[PDB]
Amino acid sequence: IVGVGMEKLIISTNEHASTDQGKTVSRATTNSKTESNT
Amino acid sequence: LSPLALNTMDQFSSRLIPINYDQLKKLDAGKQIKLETTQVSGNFGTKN
Repeated sequence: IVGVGMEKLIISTNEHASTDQGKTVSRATTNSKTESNT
Repeated sequence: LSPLALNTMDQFSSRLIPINYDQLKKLDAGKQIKLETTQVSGNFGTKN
């Protein structure tokens, strides 16, 4: 007469976690020329 | 000789033994994993 008895149950959550960090460097130059006549 | 490595759990030795995230948080905190042998199968020799 064989029986089975459970002692404890373990749960493993099936998640996916990510972590991202970045850095940026930029530089711009503008040459503006304007003519006015009146 | 060095000890042998037990690192697969399926019958065809194609799947590594995983652990949970909380189990890893236990492992890196210094807790150890113990090994218990429950049964051993084997063979004896006779004469035909």
